Amino acid sequence: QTTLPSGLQIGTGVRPVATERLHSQGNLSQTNNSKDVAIKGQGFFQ
Amino acid sequence: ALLNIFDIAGSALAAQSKRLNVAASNLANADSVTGPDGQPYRAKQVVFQVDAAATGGVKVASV
Repeated sequence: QTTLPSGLQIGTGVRPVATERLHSQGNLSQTNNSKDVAIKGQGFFQ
Repeated sequence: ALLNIFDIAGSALAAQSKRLNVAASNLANADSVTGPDGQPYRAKQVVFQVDAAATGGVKVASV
């Protein structure tokens, strides 16, 4: 009555799709310079 | 009849072929499971018998 479905399905393999960057917030280290700036939050210079 | 030798040898060859086929089938189904209708697979053997026509050939009644 109840048996296994008896079906075949062969895989092929694995491929890399993407590399996501963790755009988190990094720590701030003091360089004591007067012409260095750091971003707090989001945003990029141009 | 001096010609029943061929019959005896042919029966022996057929019986040996049957036994070899059964052994090969068992080896193929060594690690099988859930055959048709779900009943588990069970191994089988053959039984040789002689044809008392005295001296006679070999036969396999059933598996």
